[PDB]
Amino acid sequence: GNLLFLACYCIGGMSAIKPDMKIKLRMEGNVNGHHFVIDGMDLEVKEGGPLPFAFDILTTAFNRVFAKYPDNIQDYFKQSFPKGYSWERSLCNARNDITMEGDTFYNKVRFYGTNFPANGPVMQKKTLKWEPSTEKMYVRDGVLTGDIEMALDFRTTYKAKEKGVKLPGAHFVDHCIEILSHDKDYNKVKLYEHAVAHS
Amino acid sequence: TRSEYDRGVNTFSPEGRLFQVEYAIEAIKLGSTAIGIQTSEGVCLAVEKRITSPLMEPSSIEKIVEIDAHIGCAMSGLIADAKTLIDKARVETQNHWFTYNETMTVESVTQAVSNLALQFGEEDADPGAMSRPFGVALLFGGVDEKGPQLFHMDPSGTFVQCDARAIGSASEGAQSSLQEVYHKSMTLKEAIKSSLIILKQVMEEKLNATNIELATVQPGQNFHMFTKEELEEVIKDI
Amino acid sequence: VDERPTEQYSDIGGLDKQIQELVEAIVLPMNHKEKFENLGIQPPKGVLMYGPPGTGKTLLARACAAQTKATFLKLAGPQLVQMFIGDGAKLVRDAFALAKEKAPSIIFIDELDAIGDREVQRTMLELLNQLDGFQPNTQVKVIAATNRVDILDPALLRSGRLDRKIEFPMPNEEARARIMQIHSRKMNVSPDVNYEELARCTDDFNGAQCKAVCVEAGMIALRRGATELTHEDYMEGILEVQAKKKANLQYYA
Amino acid sequence: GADREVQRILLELLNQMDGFDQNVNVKVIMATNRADTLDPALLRPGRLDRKIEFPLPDRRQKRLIFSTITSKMNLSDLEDYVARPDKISGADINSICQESGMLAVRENRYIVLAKDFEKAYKTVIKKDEQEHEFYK
Amino acid sequence: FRNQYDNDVTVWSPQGRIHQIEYAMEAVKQGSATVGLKSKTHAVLVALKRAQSELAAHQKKILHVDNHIGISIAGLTADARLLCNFMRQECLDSRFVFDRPLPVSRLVSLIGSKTQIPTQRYGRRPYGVGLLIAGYDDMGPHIFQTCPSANYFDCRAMSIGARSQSARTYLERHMSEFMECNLNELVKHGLRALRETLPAEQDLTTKNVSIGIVGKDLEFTIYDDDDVSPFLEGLEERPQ
Amino acid sequence: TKGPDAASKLPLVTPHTQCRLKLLKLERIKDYLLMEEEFIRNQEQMKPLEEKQEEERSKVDDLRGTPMSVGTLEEIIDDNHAIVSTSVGSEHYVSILSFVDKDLLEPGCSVLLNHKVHAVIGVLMDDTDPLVTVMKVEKAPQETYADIGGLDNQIQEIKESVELPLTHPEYYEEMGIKPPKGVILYGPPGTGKTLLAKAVANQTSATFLRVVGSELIQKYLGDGPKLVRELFRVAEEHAPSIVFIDEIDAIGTKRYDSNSGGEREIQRTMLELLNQLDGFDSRGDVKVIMATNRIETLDPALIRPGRIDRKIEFPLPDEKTKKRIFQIHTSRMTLADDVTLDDLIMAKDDLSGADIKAICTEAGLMALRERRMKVTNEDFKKSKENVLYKTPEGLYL
Amino acid sequence: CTKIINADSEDPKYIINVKQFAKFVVDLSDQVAPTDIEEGMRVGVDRNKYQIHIPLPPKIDPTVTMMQVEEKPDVTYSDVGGCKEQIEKLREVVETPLLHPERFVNLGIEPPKGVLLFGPPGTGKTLCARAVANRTDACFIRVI
Amino acid sequence: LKVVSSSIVDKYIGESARLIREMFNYARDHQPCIIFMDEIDAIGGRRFSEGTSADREIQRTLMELLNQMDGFDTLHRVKMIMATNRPDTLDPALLRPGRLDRKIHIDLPNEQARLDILKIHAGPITKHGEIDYEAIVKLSDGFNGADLRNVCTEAGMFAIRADHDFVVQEDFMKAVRKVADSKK
Ligand SMILES: Nc1ncnc2c1ncn2[C@@H]1O[C@H](COP(=O)(O)OP(=O)(O)OP(=O)(O)O)[C@@H](O)[C@H]1O
Ligand SMILES: Nc1ncnc2c1ncn2[C@@H]1O[C@H](COP(=O)(O)OP(=O)(O)O)[C@@H](O)[C@H]1O
Ligand SMILES: Nc1ncnc2c1ncn2[C@@H]1O[C@H](COP(=O)(O)OP(=O)(O)O)[C@@H](O)[C@H]1O
Ligand SMILES: [Mg+2]
Repeated sequence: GNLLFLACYCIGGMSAIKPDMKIKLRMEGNVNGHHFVIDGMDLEVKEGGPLPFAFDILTTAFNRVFAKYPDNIQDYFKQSFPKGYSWERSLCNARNDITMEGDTFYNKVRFYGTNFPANGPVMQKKTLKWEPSTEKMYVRDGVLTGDIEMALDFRTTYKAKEKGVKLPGAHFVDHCIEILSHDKDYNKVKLYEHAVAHS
Repeated sequence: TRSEYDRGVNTFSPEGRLFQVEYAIEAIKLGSTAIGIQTSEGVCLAVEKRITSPLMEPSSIEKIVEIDAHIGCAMSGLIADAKTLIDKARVETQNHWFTYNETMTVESVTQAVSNLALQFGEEDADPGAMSRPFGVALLFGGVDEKGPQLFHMDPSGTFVQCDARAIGSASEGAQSSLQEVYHKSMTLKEAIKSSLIILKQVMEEKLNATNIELATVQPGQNFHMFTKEELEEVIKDI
Repeated sequence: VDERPTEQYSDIGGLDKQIQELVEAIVLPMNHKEKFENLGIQPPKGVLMYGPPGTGKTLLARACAAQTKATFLKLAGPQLVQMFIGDGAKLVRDAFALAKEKAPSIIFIDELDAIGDREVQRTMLELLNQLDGFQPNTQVKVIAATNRVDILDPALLRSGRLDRKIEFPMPNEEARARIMQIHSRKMNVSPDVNYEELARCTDDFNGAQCKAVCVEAGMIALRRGATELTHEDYMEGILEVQAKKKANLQYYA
Repeated sequence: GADREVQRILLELLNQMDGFDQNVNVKVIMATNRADTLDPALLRPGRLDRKIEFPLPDRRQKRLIFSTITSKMNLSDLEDYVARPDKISGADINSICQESGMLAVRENRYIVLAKDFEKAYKTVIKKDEQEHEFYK
Repeated sequence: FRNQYDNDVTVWSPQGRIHQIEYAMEAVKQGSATVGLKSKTHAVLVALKRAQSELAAHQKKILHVDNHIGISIAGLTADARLLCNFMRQECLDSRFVFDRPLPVSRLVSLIGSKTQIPTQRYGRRPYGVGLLIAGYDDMGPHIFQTCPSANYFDCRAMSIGARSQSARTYLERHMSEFMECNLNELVKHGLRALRETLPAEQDLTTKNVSIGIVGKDLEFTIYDDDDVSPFLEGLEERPQ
Repeated sequence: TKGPDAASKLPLVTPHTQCRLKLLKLERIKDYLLMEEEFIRNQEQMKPLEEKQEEERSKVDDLRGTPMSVGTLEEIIDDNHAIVSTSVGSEHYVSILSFVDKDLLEPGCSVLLNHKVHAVIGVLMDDTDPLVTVMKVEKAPQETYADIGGLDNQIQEIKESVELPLTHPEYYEEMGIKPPKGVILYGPPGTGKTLLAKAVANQTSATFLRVVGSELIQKYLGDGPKLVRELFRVAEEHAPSIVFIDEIDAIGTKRYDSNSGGEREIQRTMLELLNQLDGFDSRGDVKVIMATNRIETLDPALIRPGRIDRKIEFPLPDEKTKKRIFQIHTSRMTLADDVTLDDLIMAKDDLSGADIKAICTEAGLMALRERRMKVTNEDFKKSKENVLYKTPEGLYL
Repeated sequence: CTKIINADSEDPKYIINVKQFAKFVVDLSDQVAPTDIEEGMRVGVDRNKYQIHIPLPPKIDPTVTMMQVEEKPDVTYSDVGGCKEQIEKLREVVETPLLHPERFVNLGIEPPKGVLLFGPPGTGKTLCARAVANRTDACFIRVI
Repeated sequence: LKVVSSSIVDKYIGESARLIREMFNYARDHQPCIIFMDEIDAIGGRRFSEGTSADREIQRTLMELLNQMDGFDTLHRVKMIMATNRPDTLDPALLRPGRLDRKIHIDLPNEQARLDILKIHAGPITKHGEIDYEAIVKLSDGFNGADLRNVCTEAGMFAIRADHDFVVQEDFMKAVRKVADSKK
């Protein structure tokens, strides 16, 4: 009853710090059956282990980088900066998104597909190379559409966030994309994105 | 909270128990074990010594005493309490031999010792008497008109005729062993052998001359304690 | 803070007048607060109810809570005598507030409790001051079950504080009969049993004494060798009950 | 623990007042109603050099108290009231005067005199025994 | 502790009781059951003798005090023995001074008066022994049940001790037949009541039971294992 | 695991009269110490060995960065990510780099993390915070069983508890009795409990950890139990080891319902100590020794047979033990022939080992008072009541 | 993580206590569904948005802490003594409903849902259950 | 500041006097404030040197109150009310003037005071025909305030036993009877 007790005190130190938020350049896709996500220009598949399809079906979807243009040809890719350019890629369709999720600057290259043939050449993982392909870039309805023939149709649409940059004339840019270095399991990949414009 | 009732002999538990007398009962187990066996040819008492020093004179430790030539006693509990009880027993026997010039039944001996007991909560203690329960368990043996008779007396004043009873420190185990050992056709010699065996398997130390006191009562002779040579004789066979 | 005490009034028995009084003390004013405001009077905030410890003062409280389907608080008197200061300094206040936000609620304080010696003073003072310190409309009611009516603080038993009064008498033979037949409703008991004989053989056996006798008849039918729940285990139960332990003490004649 | 902590406070007070590191030009004043219960270590020279007793006003002191509290009083036999033997402190005198003023306010007269001043005097020093006569 | 009101017989409970008295009442329950019956002309006390060990005789529960009055104990050996000794002295003095046997009603009233003093006065413990008195007087046989609360009752039959409720309800059931039985049927009824007290695993053997019978021309005599033997031949089998 | 510790030099202590047998033995020891010094100074004089791998180590260091913070690996996840707590108390879900020893990762071992973007980049098996490093005995105390007088039963028990399992233990499992995990010495102050602990730490073959009991309690939240855990982890790591916690009642008091935060933390620290005591099997080669004066005030769970089986009693010295202690402490004195020392022992008192040591010291001081060093019997006569400060006379006779 | 704030797909925020650091009301990352997040589970979150990025179940393994660490105890009915009435009661508790469910079923009585074993420490209680745990043909669980 | 003294005593050693200091500091900050310290007998219960810890802490709290009340810092525009049921156990230092200059005996109601209580508390209740205070006053001697109000309360409750919408003289009569019986 006659307790009347004193009291001690044990403090707990507390502190933390938000680091420099790290940009993860990750692409996601569910083209045929697998929710594959890859980090990356060295390529490494995060989830969606050894792909049921070949890598090439998705190698064409890979801001911050743009093709090399001469001084004669207006470089819509370049002057669209600092914001960059958002494109719609039709193969299966591909779109690039910039989001702020969590503490990672997400440069999504979100992939999606359908109409996978039961014996199509894209899933047996056979692959020789991608021969140099010329994209004819021209303006249809205020959107920079690039028509390219796939050799191993592409209906690329490029829109700048700065909707004031003048549209370049219809030219023919030669892309040469090939899977430089990889592994058999295709989990440690190095990609090539060389491409130069030609009038 | 039991504690409010163990203070005083005149208190009733919620279960109506006598905690003070139960503690007196437990006080027996502090004493040494005493075994009495009853058979047709007589009654025999075996008691340990629980000697503390070899210098202790054996006669001074009195774990068996004779109330009368025909009746023998064993006690387990407070030695002064036991001596008062035993002196009262001898006085009451002499009283009966004065009034009736006859030797009483051992049942009457336990009756009168019981009236000396269970007087703790009696108003007759005005001149001076026990204000607490007696602290010794008793074992009466003898031979009367009913042949051999053995009784066990509880400090609360309870008395029971027994064919064989073990009290004291090792009461429970010794009683359990005798329960299987005992046969109603026990002879005196085999009874004493069984008692010494029970002591051997119950005693803390080896059975020698100076650890066991032994007494016998038969209809023919009187109370007889085994002398040094006699106890040596009864111990050489075992 | 249980919300469903799971009673239909079909579980408790022998308190017909008690349940009627309790209903008209709590739920009838709660249901008919309009009729009370018509009377130009304040409905009772406090219902003090008392009885022995074996008369199930909580099973009726749970029955009331289930009937009124409201939130059910529960506080214990012997819980409060220890834990020194804080008995109502941060407990009764918080409990009453918990009732307030989680409406409708039926606060419960069980057991008598004494109603050095200075902490219980603040306990009852906070009890009274915050039972008064609340909304007059009285959306939430309080049931106070005590084991005796010997200690009575006039401020607490006064009007407004604890107006209604409920008494729990000695349960009778019919109360027993109904209570073991209710407790054995989940039993595959043959009708050969004489619940009336058991009830008349359950003298002094109030309430909680069933729990003992009825469920121990159950586990004795288990102990009987999986025998059907006939009298053959039930009379053994009534003989065992709280006296099942045999002291087996000597020095008794 | 509680008594130990209180005695720790007292010991710290002692060791600070007259401990190892002596203080300079730091005069302490401590007031108490029951000096006889103080620790002797606090009641020794070097710690409490002077133990001044403040007894109840005695006659002349009572007159001084009445005068100095009646300076703010109204014009209004204060000398006889002083002469009356009553063990009353300066607080009681201040009471008496304040109560006299309060009663005069009640009766709506701005100068107290024998009636209300005497009534206040009775009200203040009640000392009503209510004592069973078998004690005396 | 809110139970400071039960330490002595001189303090009333807050609700108006002497909890020491109730404790004494509960005390006798620890004793073995014992049932008393009375005929038109004879009175019988049947007690379950309980032994501390099977290596010893059973505790007696049928004390004889007078050729017309016998008693049966349930509870403390000390209190019961003091009561029995006081009975024997009282009967001795009554025969010495009056030359007539002690009336049962006066004997029981003297019991009430004697055991009330410990209940009322500080000192000696309350007499915590339930006594069954089977006596004979002008109105025939009398059965008295004296409770440790210094109270006594006149009952047609009585079972006091361990698990006495079974025999109580047995006698309630057999109320209708008691007054017209002779010795055999009433002895069997008492034996059956004791069997009701006893659980199934135990039976009323020779060493287990003690019977004392008194009457108009037959003195109160207590039977033993050999003597009880005829009375247990008429006993039937346990209805199990 | 690693091996034990507490290196000590030669006992010497065979001569004491300073008869150059001491000088010869000490000169031999000094010569060996000189060869130590010269050998290592020569080895550092010429020892060219470095670089070799270099580049891979350089790039792994670049990957690790600078500085690197150490944390406690509280839990592990799939073998690329883990849960690591900084010394502040915050723990994070971090990644595990390839160059870490996945076998070494266990709950508890200190992990080197990256300062920015925390990630397990190393493992430190020798964290051993400065406090627990201090509690580990380095220099064995000079006292030994020769210096202990009496307490032969106590010495026997302590050796049967902490030495016999350390030395040949086959008797233990041969009888099948588990070795006594932990022993508590107790008794009145200055009986020799701490002295016996010193003697054990002298004649030892295991890591001896000295603790104060009150040392374990730490201000910051969770620092107490963390330090206790670190102490016992060091004990296991350097097993066999002996953990001596003097004055166990600094925390061993009866456990009661805590109210304030500090008392809750004390309860947590004792709970962690009890948990660590239960954690290691008695078959393990780590034993604890706890000494106290107020044995009656200890929690009756710390001294459970399942936790601390033994309970060594240190009673006040008997007359023979008193004379033994007097002989021991008077060994270095130059006593005269008049002294007897028997009168002091025969006096019925409550002298202790500390009391006898103080009596000897005060007798020496009294002799120094008279400008002498031979110390008469009168010096002891005065000293006895000089140091023994503080039944009503003829009541008992 | 703490109270769910009754999300229902429109208020998915939860208040989470980061240890001795503060507590924040935050939302989910796109990679976790609300079904994986519930009150009282450890969650790994980012550092500026504090979005719950991945639930972190504490895992179960006898290696950590102490656990049942037993399936068929080696203590048999011959290894227990002094609790004959207690072991009999325990038998009625566990062996009769488990290995003889038919008698409880046809008796129409719910088997004993809960039983408590109270006594002074060191009486033997634990191993007694362990003993029946060997003879009940069921795995023993020790939780401290 | 409605303060009850029994609610400020704490096991925490220096917290009760701290609470008193906070109360008076609040009063000084928020003039004009009224300090109503109910049940002051639970704080100022005379100073004695028996030495038990609890009563010693009580003395410390009492002297903290005495300082906060007539201490060094003179009080302006703050008036205190202290109610107790045992005035005779108050400390003489607290009882002295300057602190408690008036002692007001709010005693048991007299017959006139009783009837005043009934008539004032009779307001909210609706009366049908006739209700007399005098009979209730005669039949309720020894009553003090709240109990009288109790008489009204259950009377309305009585009105629900036979399901009225009003009160009657018999209603009040049996109500005061029940109140008196409960008071025994
Ligand atoms: N048996 C002994 N023989 C010789 N010296 C002893 C003996 N016992 C104690 N001493 C002396 O007592 C001194 C103090 O003893 P120690 O530090 O062991 O005390 P302790 O009994 O552990 O007490 P505490 O823990 O209360 O401080 C030792 O330095 C030693 O000189
Ligand atoms: N009519 C009844 N129906 C169901 N249970 C009852 C009834 N009467 C009594 N009980 C029993 O009483 C017990 C509760 O006792 P309770 O009255 O709460 O004691 P107390 O008044 O001391 O707090 C429960 O075990 C319950 O089964
Ligand atoms: N009935 C028993 N049979 C066998 N050993 C027992 C028994 N009771 C206690 N013990 C012994 O007691 C020790 C501790 O028992 P334990 O089960 O840990 O106690 P608790 O019941 O408090 O957990 C065991 O090592 C065991 O050897
Ligand atoms: Mg020491």
